[PDB]
Amino acid sequence: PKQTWWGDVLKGNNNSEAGKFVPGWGTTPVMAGFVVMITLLLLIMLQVYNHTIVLDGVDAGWTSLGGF
Amino acid sequence: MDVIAYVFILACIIGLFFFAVFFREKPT
Amino acid sequence: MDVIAYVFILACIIGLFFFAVFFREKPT
Amino acid sequence: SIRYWIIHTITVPMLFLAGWLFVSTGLAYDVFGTPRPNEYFDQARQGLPLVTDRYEGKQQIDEFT
Amino acid sequence: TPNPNKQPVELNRASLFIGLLLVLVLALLFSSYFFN
Amino acid sequence: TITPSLQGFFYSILFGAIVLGLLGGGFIFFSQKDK
Amino acid sequence: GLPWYRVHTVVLNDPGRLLSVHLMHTALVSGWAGSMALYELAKYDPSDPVLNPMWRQGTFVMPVMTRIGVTHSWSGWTVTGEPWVTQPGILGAHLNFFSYEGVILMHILAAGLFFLAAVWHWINWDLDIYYPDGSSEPASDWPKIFGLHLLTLGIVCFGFGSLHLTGILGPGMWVSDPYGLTGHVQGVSPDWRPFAFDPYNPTGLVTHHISAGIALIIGGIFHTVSRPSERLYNALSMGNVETVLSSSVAFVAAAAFVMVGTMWYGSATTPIELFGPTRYQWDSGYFQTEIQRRVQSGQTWDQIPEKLVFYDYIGNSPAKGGLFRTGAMNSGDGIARAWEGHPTFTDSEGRELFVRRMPNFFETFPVVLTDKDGVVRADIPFRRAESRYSFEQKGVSVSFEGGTLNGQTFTDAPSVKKYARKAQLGEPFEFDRETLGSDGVFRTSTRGWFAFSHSCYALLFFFGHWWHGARTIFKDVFE
Amino acid sequence: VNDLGAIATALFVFIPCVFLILLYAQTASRG
Amino acid sequence: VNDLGAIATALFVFIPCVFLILLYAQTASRG
Amino acid sequence: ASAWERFCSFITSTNNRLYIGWFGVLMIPTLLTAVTCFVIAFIGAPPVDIDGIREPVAGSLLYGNNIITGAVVPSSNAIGLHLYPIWEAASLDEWLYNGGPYQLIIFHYMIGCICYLGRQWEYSYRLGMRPWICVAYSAPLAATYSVFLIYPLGQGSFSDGMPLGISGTFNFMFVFQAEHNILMHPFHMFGVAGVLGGSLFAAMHGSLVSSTLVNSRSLHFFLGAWPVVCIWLTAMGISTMAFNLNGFNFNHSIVDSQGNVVNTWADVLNRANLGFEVMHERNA
Amino acid sequence: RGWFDVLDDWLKRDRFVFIGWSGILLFPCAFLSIGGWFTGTTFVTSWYTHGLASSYLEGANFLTVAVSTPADSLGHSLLLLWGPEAQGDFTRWCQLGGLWNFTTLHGVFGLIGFMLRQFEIARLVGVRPYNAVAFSGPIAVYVSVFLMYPLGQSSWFFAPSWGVTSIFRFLLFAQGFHNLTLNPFHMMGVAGILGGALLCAIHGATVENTLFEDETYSMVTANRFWSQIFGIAFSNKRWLHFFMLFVPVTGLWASAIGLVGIALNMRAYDFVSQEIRAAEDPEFETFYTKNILLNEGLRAWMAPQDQIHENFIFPEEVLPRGN
Ligand code: CL7
Ligand code: CL7
Ligand code: CL7
Ligand SMILES: C=Cc1c(C)c2cc3nc(c4c5[nH]c(cc6nc(cc1[nH]2)C(C)=C6CC)c(C)c5C(=O)[C@@H]4C(=O)OC)[C@@H](CCC(=O)OC/C=C(\C)CCC[C@H](C)CCC[C@H](C)CCCC(C)C)[C@@H]3C
Ligand SMILES: CCCCCCCCCCCCCCCC(=O)OC[C@H](COP(=O)(O)OC[C@@H](O)CO)OC(=O)CCCCCCCCCCCCCCC
Ligand SMILES: CC1=CCCC(C)(C)[C@H]1/C=C/C(C)=C/C=C/C(C)=C/C=C/C=C(C)/C=C/C=C(C)/C=C/C1=C(C)CCCC1(C)C
Ligand SMILES: CC1=CCCC(C)(C)[C@H]1/C=C/C(C)=C/C=C/C(C)=C/C=C/C=C(C)/C=C/C=C(C)/C=C\C1=C(C)CCCC1(C)C
Ligand SMILES: [Fe+2]
Repeated sequence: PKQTWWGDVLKGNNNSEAGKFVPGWGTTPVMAGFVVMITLLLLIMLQVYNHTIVLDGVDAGWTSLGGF
Repeated sequence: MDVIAYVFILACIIGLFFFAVFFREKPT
Repeated sequence: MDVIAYVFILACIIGLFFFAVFFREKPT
Repeated sequence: SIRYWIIHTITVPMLFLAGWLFVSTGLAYDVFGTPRPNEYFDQARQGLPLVTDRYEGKQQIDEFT
Repeated sequence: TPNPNKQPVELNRASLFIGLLLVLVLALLFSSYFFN
Repeated sequence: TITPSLQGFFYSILFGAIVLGLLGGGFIFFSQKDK
Repeated sequence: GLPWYRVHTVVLNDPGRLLSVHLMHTALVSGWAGSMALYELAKYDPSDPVLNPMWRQGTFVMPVMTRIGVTHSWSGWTVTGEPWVTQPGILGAHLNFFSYEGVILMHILAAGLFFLAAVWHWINWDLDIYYPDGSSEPASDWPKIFGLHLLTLGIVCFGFGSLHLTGILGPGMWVSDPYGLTGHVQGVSPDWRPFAFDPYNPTGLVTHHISAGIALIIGGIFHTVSRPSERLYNALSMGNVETVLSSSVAFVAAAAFVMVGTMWYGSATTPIELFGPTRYQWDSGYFQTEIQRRVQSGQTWDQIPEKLVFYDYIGNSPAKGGLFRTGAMNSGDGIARAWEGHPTFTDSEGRELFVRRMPNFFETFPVVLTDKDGVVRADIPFRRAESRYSFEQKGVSVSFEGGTLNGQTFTDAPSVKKYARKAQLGEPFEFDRETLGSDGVFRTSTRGWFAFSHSCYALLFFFGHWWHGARTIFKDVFE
Repeated sequence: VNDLGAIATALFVFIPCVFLILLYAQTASRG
Repeated sequence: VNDLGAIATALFVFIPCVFLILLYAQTASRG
Repeated sequence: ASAWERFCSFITSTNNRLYIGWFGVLMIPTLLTAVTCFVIAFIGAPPVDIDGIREPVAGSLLYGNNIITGAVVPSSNAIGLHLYPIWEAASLDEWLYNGGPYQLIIFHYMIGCICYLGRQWEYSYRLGMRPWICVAYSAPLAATYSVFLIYPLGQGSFSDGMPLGISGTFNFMFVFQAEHNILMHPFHMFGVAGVLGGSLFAAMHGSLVSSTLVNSRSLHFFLGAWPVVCIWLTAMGISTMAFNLNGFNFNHSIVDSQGNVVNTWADVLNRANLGFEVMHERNA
Repeated sequence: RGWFDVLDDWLKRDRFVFIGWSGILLFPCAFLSIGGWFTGTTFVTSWYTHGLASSYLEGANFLTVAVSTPADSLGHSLLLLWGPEAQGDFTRWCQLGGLWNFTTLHGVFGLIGFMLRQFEIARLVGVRPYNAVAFSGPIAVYVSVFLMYPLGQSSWFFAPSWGVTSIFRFLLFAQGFHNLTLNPFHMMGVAGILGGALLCAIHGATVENTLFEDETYSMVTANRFWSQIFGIAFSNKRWLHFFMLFVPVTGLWASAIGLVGIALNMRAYDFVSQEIRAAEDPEFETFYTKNILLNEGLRAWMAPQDQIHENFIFPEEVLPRGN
């Protein structure tokens, strides 16, 4: 159990609050919303990549490279 | 020379069969 | 490709030196 | 037992006939776009109605229709 | 200071035969493609 | 600007919300009923 | 003792040795990067950037390097078709150092350093930090460690997006024209308008790495402070590192699948100048349409840029290779040297017919020269058969526009047959096999190898995710 | 054929084989 | 050069090496 | 302790490393003959005139092939069902040229297989256990006899038998599909169900036992019975197809009211069979 | 006890069938997939995508009905009922082949729900979930065949149409164009499946024939019998059953990797030395070369009608034959 200097610096981040949790649900409800949000985001991207969704003036193909 | 590779692998397989049959550790 | 053979043997020698120096069993 | 027998007797043949009439009255062909036996080809329209474009497929079928 | 977590590695005879059979059979199957 | 495809996707979100809401509502409501 | 498939569990309860094996793996990965790049440099031909690009040459890591800035070599040559000019003059112009060899040197140095750190941490496995204030059992808090790592990665992502990609303080990134003609390494400017979600417009990438970068930083900060919830903490067993393994393996498999999708379908990240053309540009006649329109636009045939015609060869398609056809593509149909010119075929009556091009699927195709109106005019009958619509019976001349066979007219039946087969293979070309002993059978480009290998990897890592999720959830049983 | 075909086949045959034999030997020496 | 030169060198490097490593491993496993 | 009695006690003894028994007395020479000839004729053997047309087809390792493409070519088409013993041959080189080694191998191998089944029964008897392992083993036995013996008998020559090689097997499968449309024969569907379901039940049984071990007898009975019954059925299906009793045929089934014909998947399958068949049949 | 605990206990309550949380994903998706297949076979035809009569209304047979794949022109469009293709018109959605996408996607999510269900059940009973790991193989096959393969190709049109004769067409197509039988991974898959059947058969027979006259069977007699008859035998019961589990699953995974390889035309189509040697002299003939010829013939004779969208026109002269 060497008491190095860097260990002194980092031990608080390592295991100061090890094994601690808040009871109940806590922030879990909020997390739910975030997941749903990204579940739309990714979905939209997929369809945009899939050409299911066609955004206005956004030609999902090699033609969009025009301008470089 | 491919024939040598094939034949060597096959001979190794046969030797493995011989050892696996007559030299297995006794079940108990 | 000979260069690769030579360099590989040499690198193995250097690794052997590293292990022989820092990982020898303690004389006693 | 006995009670549900009345309900099932009243209902199940009605459902059977519902499907029967859905086919017999020709409604299925309209619902599913399935051609009538004479609609596969006209008297000479022996070409096949194959879709060639992804974007306007429904309209192209309407032309094939 | 010795590490408690050290543990040896075991492989009995039967396992050796099974492994050698697997290796040799795979080699025989895939050599015909490796030589292409 | 909204295009027909994007509007279709929005209607998809509406329908999917409705489906999930009806399924979850049925499940939770029936679970609450025979507590 | 342990079974041979569990030998590495001896570091499960030891944070120090676990970190040590991670560092050793990092050293191996960085060493492989360096060695592979070194090998590719040692087997490269910078002379021909047009009819022998890097993807034709079996390069694997060079396109990945070139994607985000590295183009030249200390020996001088650039991949863009010009000897490198030492435009660097000042600090912040390390660009003369970070060539291919500079990157190789840095990666080998990182490999060595990580190996040394791994040895150190293996020896000093019992540092005090791994142990809590008053319990002999080592115990780490995974949620806060995740927060710290996430914050670090968010900082690095934001920096990559805002400085390197924009070109403000970095080389920028590779951009090109819709037809893979001009390839620059230039900065990009981020735009939050919806067209940045177009996967083929590079302005999205920067816009991503900025915004997502910030999103990680916030996401880092929250997790560096916020504690978990009893409910989730007990459900996911956040005290057990195996759950982290399960979730990470699942994430990495998903990443592999997404990368394979982009590689196979093409995007701004994968430009055809680097990785080669996709398999859908051949199917949709993308380059043939473009060329035909350009010539039809008044340009003569000899004035067609040779990259645009090389892309129209079917030997470039990644869907014409094989699983055990090894090596670079030039080991296949051989290395190209010259474009024989666009051929046109005429029959006895003088009607202009065309050869139907072989699709990606067929390993062999039946040569059929058909009238543009959809009526088959002539063909090459099967290996030995008697015909009524034939090559000789009808007679066919071929005339070449541009290229090596310019203005020429081969009416010799073997010559017409050879060039008919070439025409059904895309654009006729001068291919050399004597240099490499090429086998005439095709091979897949870099793009195909990426797609295949990482689709296999993703498929396996999904099973890995399932197994490790099972061993996490069922921990009390798996003992 | 591939000049590396024989080498690939040989290394495929050999490396797992020597690994397995080493494990079995250092198992059997131990009681 | 000799196509078998590399193979001879590799086998010369390998066979005694695997022999020695096997002996040391089945020694060290034993107490 | 009569010499004959001593011999019998030697062979029918449960202290040999491998049980011999009276069935094994026939099994060992026949199997050794088949194995030896197979090895010899697979490493090096001349090209064989499979089509009986003075044009040969090679299948050995020393003549160019590898393990995937090598095979032991069936005896020549001209021989028919005639046994072709070495001593009944004009010259050794000719005897090879007509494909005698294939006949030697398959006949010794089939006799050895049936004697192996007998040996299984015999040892089950000698150990005191119910003697029905052999019944289960009779299914793959039936399958081999179908491809190697019964199908050539129905077809009139051993040239239609299965080649002894990995690629020869596939060539046999495709020609069989072309000429008999085996896929749409219900017995092969039973066989496919048998193998896939057998794997399913094996995986389920293994997972259950290895998960909880950390009428139930009827379970193991069903395990044993299902794939065996299905393999019996598919072997019988092959045998029936050996007598030109081909499977289902739904080509040209739906017709338009006026008189045209509308394609179905069966027509696509028939066209694929047509391609396989026309590539076969060298002449006509 | 919040609403969530009530819902959880309600899900886990004993019934005729067990629902669990997984049921919320499994049952609707499985039911929709099955209903989609039944509808597609009963009413919807493929006259516009493949030019076939693959429905009962058309007059097809049970062996010839099929939920045929979408058209080729659509590429890999997801074909949502409200997408740019269907645009909310149910009839056009059916004619374009949207039922194939409906069935396949809901099948994917049904398989996922089933694996989760096995995880949940094993968690409740309290035993190792080897069943889920076993089921991982079928999911690999399904994802490799119905998703990754058509995604690596030009369109959904090249996926296996849900049917019987359509699946047979898929098998023959794969042999003709990818030469699948020569793929080593398919060979490992075949070995796995056939070995699994072999293991099931002999394990059942052995357990029946070493029954004690009352686990329940003489492991000692079985071990001795197989050792003296075959040469080798399982002396461990746990190893025996884990092997039974392991073999077919491994076969399925190997075949899955083979199928993902051919999805990219990264196929083992030929042996180079054989092609070269056949080119040098025409006398050299082996079974592999004749297999190649059969592949050429099947391609030529099937392409004009299988891929009808391509408008292939091959005359009688170019069609390969045994002259
Ligand atoms: C600061 C705002 C925010 C950000 C930006 C953020 N998090 Mg969180 N976050 C986590 C990871 C994370 C990562 C990896 C990450 C960056 O990539 C972030 N976060 C980022 C987990 C460690 C932790 C909870 C882990 C946890 O339980 O996550 C939910 C569980 C699972 C199984 C994930 C669901 C995955 C599905 C299987 C996917 C299936 C795909 C499908 C087949 C096809 C897709 C189709 C597509 C087109 C739509 C977490 C939390 C949590 C919160 C909260 C409130 C947040 N966060 C918030 C954030 C918890 O309650 C909670 C917490 O307890 O905080 C301590
Ligand atoms: C191209 C046409 C075709 C297709 C597409 C096809 N099959 Mg078949 N097919 C099957 C499954 C299948 C599946 C699951 C499947 C789809 O995935 C297919 N098929 C597909 C199996 C149910 C069934 C085959 C299963 C099967 O293999 O049956 C057993 C056959 C044999 C030879 C067992 C050998 C037993 C011997 C005692 C072995 C001992 C010798 C050995 C060297 C000893 C070594 C010991 C030691 C040294 C190690 C089948 C058949 C068979 C055929 C034929 C002709 C076909 N097919 C054809 C097809 C049988 O004769 C054949 C048949 O039915 O006759 C028995
Ligand atoms: C193959 C499916 C799979 C995946 C992809 C996977 N695992 Mg495991 N896995 C672990 C880590 C791991 C990590 C860090 C990781 C992702 O990075 C993965 N896994 C991923 C260890 C914690 C734990 C023990 C590890 C352990 O004991 O590993 C011992 C393995 C040895 C001596 C050699 C195995 C032979 C391989 C052919 C190696 C070939 C070289 C390599 C391929 C080069 C390519 C690099 C890269 C591209 C792949 C573990 C297990 C285990 C298993 C099993 C069955 C798996 N896995 C399976 C997977 C344990 O029994 C077992 C278990 O937990 O039982 C208690
Ligand atoms: C054709 C072959 C085949 C079929 C039909 C099949 C069927 C089944 N396998 C199951 C299980 C298994 N199979 C396993 C290993 C294997 N399974 C194999 C092969 C098959 N397995 C093989 C070869 C193996 C060896 C590895 C394991 C380890 C299990 C199980 O644990 C599990 C079971 O419990 O066994 C008793 C059951 C899954 C129940 C389910 O998901 O319900 C939910 C229904 C859903 C999710 C709907 C699926 C919809 C499908 C994917 C697409 C549409 C299908 C149409 C409706 C029908 C089309 C029919 C035409 C093609 C002709 C089910 C009985
Ligand atoms: C980067 C460098 C990489 C170098 C290569 C590394 C190679 C590592 C080793 C690979 C091979 C391992 C083999 C272990 C072999 C071994 O010891 O197996 C037996 C072993 C027994 O497990 P137990 O826990 O009971 O005992 C463990 C100990 O005996 C050994 O640790 O079980 C397994 O390994 C499970 C998987 C079996 C896999 C084989 C099943 C099929 C066998 C037959 C198949 C072939 C014949 C087919 C005929 C058609
Ligand atoms: C079993 C068997 C073997 C022995 C002989 C015997 C004759 C008995 C034989 C039995 C044969 C017979 C007659 C089987 C009859 C089978 C049939 C048709 C069962 C069908 C049930 C129908 C079902 C579910 C349909 C469900 C439809 C659904 C959800 C529709 C889903 C929808 C889709 C597809 C489009 C969008 C809108 C919506 C509503 C979401
Ligand atoms: C030690 C020292 C300290 C101070 C600084 C200094 C620079 C001097 C430093 C020296 C550092 C040096 C020279 C480091 C070199 C590191 C190297 C070359 C590491 C190794 C990279 C090689 C790797 C990963 C191996 C990959 C092999 C694999 C996957 C195995 C099988 C393969 C797979 C599964 C894919 C297909 C191909 C193949 C071969 C079948
Ligand atoms: Fe059992």
